[PDB]
Amino acid sequence: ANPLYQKHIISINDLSRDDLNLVLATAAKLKANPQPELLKHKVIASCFFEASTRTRLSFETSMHRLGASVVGFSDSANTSLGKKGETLADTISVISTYVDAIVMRHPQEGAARLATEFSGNVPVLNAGDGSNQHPTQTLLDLFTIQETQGRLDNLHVAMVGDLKYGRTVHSLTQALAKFDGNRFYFIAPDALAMPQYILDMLDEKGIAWSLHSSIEEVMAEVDILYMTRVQKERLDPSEYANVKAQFVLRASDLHNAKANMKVLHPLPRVDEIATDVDKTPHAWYFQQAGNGIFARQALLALVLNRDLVL
Amino acid sequence: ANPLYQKHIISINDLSRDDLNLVLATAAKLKANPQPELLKHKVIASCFFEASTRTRLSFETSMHRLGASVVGFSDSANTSLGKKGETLADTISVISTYVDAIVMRHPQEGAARLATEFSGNVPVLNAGDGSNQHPTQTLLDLFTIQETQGRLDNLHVAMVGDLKYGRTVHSLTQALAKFDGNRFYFIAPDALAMPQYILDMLDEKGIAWSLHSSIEEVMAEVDILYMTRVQKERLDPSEYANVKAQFVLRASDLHNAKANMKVLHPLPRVDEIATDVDKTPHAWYFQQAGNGIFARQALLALVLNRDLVL
Amino acid sequence: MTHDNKLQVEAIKRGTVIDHIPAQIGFKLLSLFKLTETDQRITIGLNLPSGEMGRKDLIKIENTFLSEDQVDQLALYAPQATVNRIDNYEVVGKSRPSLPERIDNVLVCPNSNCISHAEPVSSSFAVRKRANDIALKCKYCEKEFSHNVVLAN
Amino acid sequence: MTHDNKLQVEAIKRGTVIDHIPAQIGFKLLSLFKLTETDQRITIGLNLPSGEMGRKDLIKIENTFLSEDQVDQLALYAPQATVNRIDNYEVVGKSRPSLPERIDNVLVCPNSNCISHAEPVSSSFAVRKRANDIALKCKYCEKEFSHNVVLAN
Ligand SMILES: N[C@@H](CN(O)N=O)C(=O)O
Ligand SMILES: N[C@@H](CN(O)N=O)C(=O)O
Ligand SMILES: [Zn+2]
Ligand SMILES: [Zn+2]
Repeated sequence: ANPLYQKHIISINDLSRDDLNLVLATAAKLKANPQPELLKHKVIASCFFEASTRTRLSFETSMHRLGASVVGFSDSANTSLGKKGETLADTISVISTYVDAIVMRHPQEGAARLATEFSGNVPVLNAGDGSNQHPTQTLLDLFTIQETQGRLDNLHVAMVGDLKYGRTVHSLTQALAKFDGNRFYFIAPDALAMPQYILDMLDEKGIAWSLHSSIEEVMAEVDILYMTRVQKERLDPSEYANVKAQFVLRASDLHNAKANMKVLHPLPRVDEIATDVDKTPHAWYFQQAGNGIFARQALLALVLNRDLVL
Repeated sequence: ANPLYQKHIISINDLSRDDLNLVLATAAKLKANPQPELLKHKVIASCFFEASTRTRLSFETSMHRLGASVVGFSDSANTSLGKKGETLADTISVISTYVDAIVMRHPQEGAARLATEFSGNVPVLNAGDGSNQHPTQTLLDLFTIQETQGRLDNLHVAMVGDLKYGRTVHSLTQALAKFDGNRFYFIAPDALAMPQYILDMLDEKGIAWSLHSSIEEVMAEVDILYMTRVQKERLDPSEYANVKAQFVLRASDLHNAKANMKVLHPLPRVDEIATDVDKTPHAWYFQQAGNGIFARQALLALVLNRDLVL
Repeated sequence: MTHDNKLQVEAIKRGTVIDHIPAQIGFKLLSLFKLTETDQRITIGLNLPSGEMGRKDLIKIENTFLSEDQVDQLALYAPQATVNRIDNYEVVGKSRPSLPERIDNVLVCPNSNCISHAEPVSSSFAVRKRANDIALKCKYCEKEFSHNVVLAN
Repeated sequence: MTHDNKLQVEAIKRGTVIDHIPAQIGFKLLSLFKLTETDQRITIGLNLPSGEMGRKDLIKIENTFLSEDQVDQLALYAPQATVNRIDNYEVVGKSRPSLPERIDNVLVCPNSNCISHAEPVSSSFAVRKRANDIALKCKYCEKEFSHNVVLAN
């Protein structure tokens, strides 16, 4: 069957360029020609140990669009899981006897990988494990960039905001570094700069990257403007204000932007992108969000259905 | 000067017969002639790590009646409590530098004894530590029996209720066993009977004891009827009710009682003593509670004031 | 050509020597009593036979002798263990671990609600003998358990 | 029978022996690798004379061999330690602990939020040698630290 058949989808790093291409290819296909009965008699577990509505609704919607059945929860004190000392291991050993696939979201970093060792034959798709991995988020980002730019190589990518803790941009930076000729522009306050280990990686692959203090500094060159969330709880309230400065995007900043540029954002944007931007042709965060359905549908189709789509 | 001056009051078992007599004698003296300025310039800490309003107010009132000042907290989840970080040791090492005495209530067994190793010449009085000790409760009990019966020897003591988990009765039994010729009557559902280790102790000292299923089996010879609280959670609802029988007390049951008998109860009597008992001359649980001020004033007086009172 | 004397530069030094320790206990004592943390040498022999169809562990530490009470601390793990202050057999008359009436720092209270667990205090238990058991009473929570419980932590 | 002596201090036979273990690292290996869970005999010596100027530990465990992906596991603790197979020197290559690609079951992830802590799984870290340092990447949380971090905590 297809290369991802019955494979656990835990980390983006475990995904080869080939894999990414196949997932993105499938995504485009299902988008063009939906297959509502593909996974008809399948039952999928949507296990959100840590709540995350949007990601959960996107994931489950994908399951339904393929015809699969869904059961699950949101352990945010809504269930009766692991009260005293009941392990994640035992939970998986149980649930893995009920369903055909487990989609899980957990607060601890290696949850999905652990699940993998107790789910015998049942595939586990990581919907997010603490500060570590979030495979499908990266896939939907790459898909959006590819669809709006027509390729994933030789692009000018700007990433703004909290580049230090936003593991969303770490995963996306590494994903794009598996393609050639990309140039990166990193805009972030000194206290939240891209980590050195990421720059080390870019250097060793000879990829070009530069630091900048403002978006306007490179607005003219950028193909993709990736806006990130800057959590208040991070810095000091006064610290934030002093830096939020322009790591905030406003319609006015797009005066000299490329006709093809798209502004992306992991989503909760309240404090980073002004609504006046929503009207411009560059705003693509809602479309980006909409693409989560195809990337996640493609992933489920690939691991649960032997042959390729069509 | 006095034997208990500057000593820690942690377990009723560390108290010798003479200590009990001294505390009780002091309590009676302060009851007959108050000394409102005895602890005038003292500052005492009322640390209720575990909330216990009744015994807390009783303890604090005792402090004020001797003229001392009070600082403290019923950190019943309403203090900048060590976010499960700061050790009890550190808390005590700090507090012991502010006050002259520490009265503490804690959920864990051994708390007060541990405080003892970190306080600095600052005496610690145990207001209760989990299911272990409650020294002052036994003292007020003993004091109340002595006042009403004129002695603590050659008495007929009945203990009704939860004898398995009611640690106040375990302590009171062991304290009365330090006196001669006492006779015990244990009335409790078989699932909550007196622990064998207690019966072993009594046999070791040749103290006479026996088991009974109802209070009306011994009402005739009892000098003291100690009623215990029975928390339904200790059993299942259907079980509780089933045994509930007569292990509850009501006026009609005291028809053949001895003129001198007093009915005692640690409190929370909601489910054991019917209110039609309150009017009889035998009801003495509210007087019993009122004696807590004297027994606890006495301890504070002894540990913080070198010379005896009256 | 005959080398007379019997010796091979092996068993010679003024240190202490604990022997006839039940198998799978030697390592327990080393760990439990932190004896390998000294700077002076130690000779350890594990699973080295002695006589009957029995097991046997051995520990040899030098330039140091264990106090009277220290020896007893073996009573619970090395019952009837034999010791020998060895400058050259300085063992007193008959030194075999006796049951101490108090055991600290090694046992762990089985009571989960004992204050002793999350605190900077050394564990401490009172010892008393019964039939088919040994009772240990926690210094802190004052609860009593049989050594079979305290040892199977 | 062909074995020939009664040596409780220093002997030989069909068994593996680890050589030149730094002081205070010998007992560590005994614990970390449960080398005393054997039924086979074991003879250890600690804080003994070294290369004419220091101190070292010595571990001799009879009737048992070590492998390549095992001796290596000593790399992070006993680097310059030699391992002479001793069925009677049937050793081949200059057996010295090299850095393994993976180190399992012994290390503890410094990351407190790592799923490995409250679960029935074995620790597992990828190894990468650094200038003046060694990077260990947790199989689970995928966080990377220096052995200096992983060995302290
Ligand atoms: N996934 C987010 C919540 N969110 O926005 N869901 O759509 C979180 O858990 O932080
Ligand atoms: N009985 C309560 C204290 N309290 O307020 N009693 O009246 C306790 O043990 O926590
Ligand atoms: Zn305890
Ligand atoms: Zn980890």
